[PDB]
Amino acid sequence: AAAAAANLNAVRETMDVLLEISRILNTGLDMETLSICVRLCEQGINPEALSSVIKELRKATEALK
Amino acid sequence: LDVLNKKYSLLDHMQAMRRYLLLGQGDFIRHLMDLLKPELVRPATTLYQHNLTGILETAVRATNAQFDSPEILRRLDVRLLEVSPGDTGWDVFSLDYHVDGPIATVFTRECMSHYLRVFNFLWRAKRMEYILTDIRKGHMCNAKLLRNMPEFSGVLHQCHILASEMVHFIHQMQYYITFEVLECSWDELWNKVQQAQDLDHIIAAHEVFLDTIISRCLLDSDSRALLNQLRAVFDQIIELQNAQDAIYRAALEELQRRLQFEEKKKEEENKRIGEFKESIPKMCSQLRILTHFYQGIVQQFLVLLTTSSDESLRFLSFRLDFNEHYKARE
Amino acid sequence: AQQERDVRELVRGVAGLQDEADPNFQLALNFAWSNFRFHRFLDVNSHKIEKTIEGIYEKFVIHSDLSKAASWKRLTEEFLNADAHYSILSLLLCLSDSPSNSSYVETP
Repeated sequence: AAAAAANLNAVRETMDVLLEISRILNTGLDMETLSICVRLCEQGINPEALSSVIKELRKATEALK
Repeated sequence: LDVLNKKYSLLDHMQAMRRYLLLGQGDFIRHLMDLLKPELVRPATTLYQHNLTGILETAVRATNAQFDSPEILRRLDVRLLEVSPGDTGWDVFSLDYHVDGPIATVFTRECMSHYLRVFNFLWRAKRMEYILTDIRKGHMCNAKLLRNMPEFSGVLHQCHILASEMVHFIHQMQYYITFEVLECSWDELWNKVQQAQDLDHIIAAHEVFLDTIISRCLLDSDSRALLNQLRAVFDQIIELQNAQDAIYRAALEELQRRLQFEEKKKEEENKRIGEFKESIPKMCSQLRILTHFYQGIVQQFLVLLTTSSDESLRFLSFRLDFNEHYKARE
Repeated sequence: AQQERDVRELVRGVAGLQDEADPNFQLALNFAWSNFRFHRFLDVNSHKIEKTIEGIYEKFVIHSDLSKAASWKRLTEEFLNADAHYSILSLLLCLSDSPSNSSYVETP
């Protein structure tokens, strides 16, 4: 609809807000990876779990270097 | 005013608020940083306050700070900030004077935040200074053994020069932190409390004392660029701390190895001599380009410093440019 | 379903792998499934998050980075308007922190 797309505007607004929040904490995350983990937490998941797996896979560019 | 300064001793709080919290005493502080060397150089993710308090007790009992009242001494204790996975002890550390009296009305939390900021600024610079003094001691100790290694004499001399450039800058800045920064402000506060006829006048004298020490130090939102320039000067100290021992940890070892070859003999050292003729020039040029880089940035600091604030910041330029060696470089 | 695709996308994206016949992909995916299906984590409390956020704001203030503190406070308070908020925030907090540089050019 029309009101159903202003919501898509509004989640884009919040995710650019979260994108700045990501950039000033100096995370390795960008908007696209952030776009995956929000979906994961919409399904429900420990952020303790996801931080652990990201801290593992970021060491997998170091296991092949 | 009479009952406040006798029953609760309001003035002793100020006297211990400069000496300790604003690092106004330094017999205490040098021994404190000495005991806190191996602990704070270790990364602070595994740092917990109970290891700080116990060594703090030994440090305060040993030094001059012991002689004041146990009440204000008891109101001094450490505190830490939040941790990071990049954290090291010199980055995250605090002294926190906790108030147990009604004196909070004259020592409000905003000015406690001011105390915290000036303390952090005066903590980093006192760490890097001791690093520099360590470098100078390493120069004064190692070099009388490297008289029997002739080929390093070039680069080893050249390091000697660059140290003298830092030793100057770190001994003049730390004199500007000595006078006018902790001394005009203290005179203002010390006059306007010891005369005072109103509690409001005490408070408003405290206010301007904090404002002046914020302005005279580089803690404004406008002197931030100067502060960034200063942080770049703090960087090259630990760079030199690396490189100076990066000389010795290969150099001085070879002489003991050579004595071991001699004790064997009672061709390989020819190779050891040959490797020096390759090793020396690139390390020399590394030192050269570092020297160029540092001398480049410090001149840019000074030329900005000339017109930033009219009188106060201008006084730094006369002390820091005594010989007029700067502007004779550009 | 979409969760499994998310795990695929996450592993592919941050590891930079382009193949799922990659055995290392298989090991990392098995790692993720063992990670998800074992719960030994602590549950998140919102007030502890708020304490963490104000502590970060304090540490910004102490380092004379006042404008970054004001923006960080404003942005976080703005984000918490209009539970999942807290989980995303806790994630973002815990993931990395070494901040000593500005790492910012935007105040639009």
